[PDB]
Amino acid sequence: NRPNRLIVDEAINEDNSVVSLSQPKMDELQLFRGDTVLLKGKKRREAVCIVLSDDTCSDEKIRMNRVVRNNLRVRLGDVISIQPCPDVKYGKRIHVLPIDDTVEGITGNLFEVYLKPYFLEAYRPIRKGDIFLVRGGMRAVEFKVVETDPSPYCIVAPDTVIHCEGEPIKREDEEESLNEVGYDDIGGCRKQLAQIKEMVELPLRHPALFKAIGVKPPRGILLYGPPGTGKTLIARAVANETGAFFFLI
Amino acid sequence: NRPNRLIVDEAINEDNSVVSLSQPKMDELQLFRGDTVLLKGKKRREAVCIVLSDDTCSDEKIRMNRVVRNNLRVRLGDVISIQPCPDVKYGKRIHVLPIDDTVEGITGNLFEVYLKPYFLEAYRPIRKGDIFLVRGGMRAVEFKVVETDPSPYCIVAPDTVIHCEGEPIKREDEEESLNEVGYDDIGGCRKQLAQIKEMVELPLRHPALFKAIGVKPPRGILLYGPPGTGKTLIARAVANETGAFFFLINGPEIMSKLAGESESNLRKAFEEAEKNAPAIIFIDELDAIAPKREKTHGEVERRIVSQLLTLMDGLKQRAHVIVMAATNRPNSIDPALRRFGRFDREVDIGIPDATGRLEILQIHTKNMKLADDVDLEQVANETHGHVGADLAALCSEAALQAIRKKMDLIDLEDETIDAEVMNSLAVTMDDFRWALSQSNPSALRETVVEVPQVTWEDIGGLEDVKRELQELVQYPVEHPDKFLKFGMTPSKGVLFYGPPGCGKTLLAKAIANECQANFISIKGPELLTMWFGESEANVREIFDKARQAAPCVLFFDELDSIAKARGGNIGNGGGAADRVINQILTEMDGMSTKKNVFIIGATNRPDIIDPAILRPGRLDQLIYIPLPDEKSRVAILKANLRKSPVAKDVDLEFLAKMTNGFSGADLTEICQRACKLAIRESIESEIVPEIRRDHFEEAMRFARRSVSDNDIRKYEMFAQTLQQSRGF
Ligand SMILES: Nc1ncnc2c1ncn2[C@@H]1O[C@H](COP(=O)(O)OP(=O)(O)OP(O)(O)=S)[C@@H](O)[C@H]1O
Ligand SMILES: Nc1ncnc2c1ncn2[C@@H]1O[C@H](COP(=O)(O)OP(=O)(O)OP(O)(O)=S)[C@@H](O)[C@H]1O
Ligand SMILES: Nc1ncnc2c1ncn2[C@@H]1O[C@H](COP(=O)(O)OP(=O)(O)OP(O)(O)=S)[C@@H](O)[C@H]1O
Ligand SMILES: [Mg+2]
Ligand SMILES: [Mg+2]
Ligand SMILES: [Mg+2]
Repeated sequence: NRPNRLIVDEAINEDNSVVSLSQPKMDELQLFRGDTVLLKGKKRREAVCIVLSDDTCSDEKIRMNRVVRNNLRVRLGDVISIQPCPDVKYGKRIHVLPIDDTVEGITGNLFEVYLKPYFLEAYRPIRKGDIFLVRGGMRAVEFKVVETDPSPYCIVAPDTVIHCEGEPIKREDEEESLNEVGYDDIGGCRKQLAQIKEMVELPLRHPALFKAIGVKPPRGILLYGPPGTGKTLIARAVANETGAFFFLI
Repeated sequence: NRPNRLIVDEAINEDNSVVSLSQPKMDELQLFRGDTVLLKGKKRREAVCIVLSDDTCSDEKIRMNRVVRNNLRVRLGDVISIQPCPDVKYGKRIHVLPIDDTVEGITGNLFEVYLKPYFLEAYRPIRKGDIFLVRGGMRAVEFKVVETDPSPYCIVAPDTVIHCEGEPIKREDEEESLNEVGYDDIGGCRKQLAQIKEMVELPLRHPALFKAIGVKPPRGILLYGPPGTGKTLIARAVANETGAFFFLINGPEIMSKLAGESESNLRKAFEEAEKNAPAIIFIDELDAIAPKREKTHGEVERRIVSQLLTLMDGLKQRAHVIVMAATNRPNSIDPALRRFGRFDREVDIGIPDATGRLEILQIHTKNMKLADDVDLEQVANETHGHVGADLAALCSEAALQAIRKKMDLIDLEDETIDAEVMNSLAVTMDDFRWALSQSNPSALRETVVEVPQVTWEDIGGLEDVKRELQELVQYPVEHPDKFLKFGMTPSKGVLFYGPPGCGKTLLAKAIANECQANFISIKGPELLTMWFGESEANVREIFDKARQAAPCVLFFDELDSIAKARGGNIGNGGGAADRVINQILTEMDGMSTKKNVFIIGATNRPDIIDPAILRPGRLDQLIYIPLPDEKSRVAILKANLRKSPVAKDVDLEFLAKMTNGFSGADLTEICQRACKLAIRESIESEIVPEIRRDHFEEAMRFARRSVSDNDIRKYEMFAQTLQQSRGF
């Protein structure tokens, strides 16, 4: 029913917005390797991305980067709506702005160090109000386009121009700070993260269904291990990657 | 007088209202197999049911389902009035309604999922204002007919119509919520439940009679056992299945209070219990509030313990108050509590066995819908260290695994999911296998007290020792009259000695099985590792646990490891008979003969066994198990090859005559090696399912003898002269 609902989990490509699909998926949606795709999420907001042809991932799962999960306000295990738009779209002027939470203490023309070796030879799309992060200078800055030609009608092309401002925009509470810890910030514990997810995500993401079904939830998870192994990191990541109120003791 | 009063106890048919009677009962009331019967209870209310013809239940007892006990407001052990009405009665319109305590979170037409495969092909009667429960959708709903043709004049028939409402009726306080725990919610503890009933029901159900008769009631029941064994469940069930006011005291909750406020809580608890009729005080986690006063820090804790002792002592028979307590560390309880007048009755809620844990699995999966491949008996067999809590967790994890495969395949993203798809969700045997794969048994370290599964058929040969073991174990417990007639006291002990791998463990387990007696196996390394903590009380606890398990066989396996702690009788020159073995002798001497506990020792080092074991009265039946002879080898091979698809060309007696000094373990190794060669052949051929003559030839090619000729000679020497041993 409605073959357009896609299940979301963490991606494997450690880059900017490049979604990954499964073997039946690119055939069902007749999408090619280097295709420009449009992702539709909750709260009436959109994201435009590039598909990646993967086969040995699972039967039905899309892989979503944490950079663009916040652009769609969708969390792990959530359902996403997708729409292929195989039309080449070039932007003329993108009015782009940083955020004054990650740009403090850095001056000068940050574009020649961040946006130059991040745009060229990539051909990635940009939508209105997209928070994309570029790493460089031994630090990471998330970045915000605020004004451009009508959305999205933009992919990275050499005819797209850039302009320095130096006036970062304040971050509102509608979006989650990407600087916070996520599942991508833990390495070496994937089996343990898998167990934690299996125990935690279903009771929290689907509380009404779980309560109606009348089965015992695991409510006593106890993380243990040698000091400095990421226990606090794992707990805070699970707190952040779910829409659960987190009280720390 | 008045041959119409019927005594009520819990039923055996795990279904809706189907009453069960005894052999004199269907003849006395001239009622047939499939008869419609009308049950009359207290408070002027009625129930209509179907009789079940049973004979091997008891002399006079009716069996009542908990679904219809609440319809009659009658509890366990109560007297019921019955009236056969063998008239076929068909209802036209039954106005039926759910209750808004068990239907929350479920929408849609619940009749097509609940009442459809519950009515048809059953032909069960329905009365006015009957609360019947239907299980389905991984949950249970009790249900209420509120309007229909005159009562009852209704049985389940195809001409009875149904109608959806979606307006559940509120539950009044006149009836008890069936969702609460009852005796049907405990599995694996029937003997303990029987003892608890015998101790509790008479003082509570008949307080005036008990007070007038002037006899001491058991007022100090103390439940104990490993964590998660149902102690709290049992206490709450006994509270619910009797009309007793139930006041609960939580150990941590009491101890979390400020100084001087927890004492007030205990005093108020006892005062309320004394005030409110016959009552039960349940102190859950008693070790939290009452540890040993010698080992405790604060004086507030000591005041708490003293206050509890004072309240226990000030509890009079006139109060009609029964105090139950649960603790998973009974030895950490202050000894003053476990004395007479405070806590004198002790019930051990032990780890469930295979049958008991199968019953627990059924109790926890009755709401769940299982696929046809689900073998709960197999799951019970594959779970060993699990307790009731472990099994409940396993069932919950299997259900959640089933959901995980259905929440993605079917978009259950709806806020309040209906039951029209919940039934489509079924739990497969693969889900249970996955749940069992990821499960940590809590009671793995606990000692096992159960009837072992191995029979005589698993033992080849050894017919003479089988007969001797029968005479030593079965006869005293089966025919005490002969023993008292001839005046001989049965020997309480047997020592098995002989070459290794000849079936000493199997013999003890099999003689346990034939008597249907409990079996406790204590291996030598287990003793040597419990004793390294210098815990002299654990070996005493072993004999204690054997005492409540009577008739039981206490088997000490691998006594050679014990006797090799310091080398043996000489060893380093000092005696290896130390540590546990002296306490074992003391415990053997300190157990009464009239107890049905039988002690069996096994060792393959008769040279270094200390003589004090062999003294008459401790282990004086010296049974020597030799290497199997040619025919016993055939029997052993046949026993070991029962579970394997052996080809017809395999000549078992040829193998028996080609193996001379081999023990039963050696023949088992030969069979295992041949089976492994067959497995290798199958694996290679995949890139036939019958173990063949060639496989056995190849296995025999590398077959090895685990007992030397010198060892055989020395064992034969000890087989003749081991009674001497002691003395020099
Ligand atoms: N598995 C990991 N992956 C990535 N970073 C890690 C990992 N484990 C530790 N770190 C880093 O090391 C820091 C150590 O903090 P934590 O490991 O979260 O503290 P902890 O694990 O609770 O150990 P304690 O508190 O000393 S017992 C983290 O904040 C991370 O920056
Ligand atoms: N014998 C049993 N039959 C059926 N269900 C059981 C049994 N034992 C445990 N359970 C289930 O497992 C749960 C564990 O709770 P309890 O066993 O009552 O706690 P407990 O026995 O007092 O052990 P503690 O409190 O940890 S020392 C129960 O609520 C039942 O759901
Ligand atoms: N008479 C027998 N019939 C069938 N199998 C036997 C027999 N004797 C030994 N076996 C096999 O050998 C294994 C060991 O048997 P046990 O009863 O443990 O003998 P044992 O005298 O205790 O010597 P060990 O130290 O245990 S090998 C059993 O599990 C069987 O597989
Ligand atoms: Mg930490
Ligand atoms: Mg408890
Ligand atoms: Mg053995």
